[PDB]
Amino acid sequence: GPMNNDEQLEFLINYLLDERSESIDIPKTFSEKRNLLRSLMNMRHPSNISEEFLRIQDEFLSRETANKNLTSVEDISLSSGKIMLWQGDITTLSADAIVNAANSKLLGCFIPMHNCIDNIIHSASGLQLREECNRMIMLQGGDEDVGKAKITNAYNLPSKYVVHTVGPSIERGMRVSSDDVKKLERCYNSCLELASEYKLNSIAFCCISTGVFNFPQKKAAEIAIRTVKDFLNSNETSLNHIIFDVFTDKDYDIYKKLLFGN
Ligand SMILES: Nc1ncnc2c1ncn2[C@@H]1O[C@H](COP(=O)(O)OP(=O)(O)OC[C@H]2O[C@H](NC(=O)C[C@H](N)C(=O)O)[C@H](O)[C@@H]2O)[C@@H](O)[C@H]1O
Ligand SMILES: [Zn+2]
Ligand SMILES: [Zn+2]
Ligand SMILES: [Zn+2]
Repeated sequence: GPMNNDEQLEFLINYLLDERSESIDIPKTFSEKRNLLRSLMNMRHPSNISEEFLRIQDEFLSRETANKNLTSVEDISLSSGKIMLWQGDITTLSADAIVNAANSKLLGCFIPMHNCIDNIIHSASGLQLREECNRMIMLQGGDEDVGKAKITNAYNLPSKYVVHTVGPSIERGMRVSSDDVKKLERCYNSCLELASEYKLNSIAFCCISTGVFNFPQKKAAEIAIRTVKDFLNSNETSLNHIIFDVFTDKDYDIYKKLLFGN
């Protein structure tokens, strides 16, 4: 009969355990049981899975998505021209496309429960995301360079597409080279160019390179804003709304000062 919420969750865990030959007792709460699935999903290198698993995975995750506090693009009220500014979780936002800050293998994040945007996006979207990116890397025959863009379905997310870009990474101790500036520009240009070719009306960016890859937050923002404006000045595009989705208070405050002059 109709497997309810707990019965679906408890199925999926057992599946991934039995494919790695073990079993640990199922924790008490819903919350701890939920993190075990995340953990098992994050850790699973790409390969075939049963259509039964996908179907049920999709029912479970779509439901979770539908029960969050979703935000529509037309409901963001802070805007300057086609640019909007918004603080919130990119997995709650109904844009045509969201941008993922990814790595050169484009497989997402293998640490259980890490809070990088790559893990967060793959954990809400589903295993199909890793599988689709893996088919694209295999056909390309080679890792993805910094500053390009690739597009995929968004699966159980509330958006339609995900755009994957790999930003530059700043070694601990070193200052930012003119070459690193140019590469982070190219991330923004590639993502705009791709969404333009797909004729999308809205895209949401995260603050690429500013977490694990350790780019200074203020300098990143000056670049992101100048690049987006030069692109909108210089091209025709179907884009009406380009959303800087910021996650930390400090990035909110940085972006707010530079866009809305105090
Ligand atoms: N929900 C959210 N919505 C909006 N913005 C958010 C959200 N959450 C965070 N964010 C924000 O997204 C921005 C992007 O930060 P970020 O660290 O995700 O990305 P970054 O571009 O600076 O770095 C990307 C790299 O690290 C990952 N890799 C790992 O984590 C692997 C590891 N080093 C290993 O040893 O195994 C990933 O595969 C790639 O390799 C930040 O401003 C957060 O506040
Ligand atoms: Zn509109
Ligand atoms: Zn991570
Ligand atoms: Zn193209």
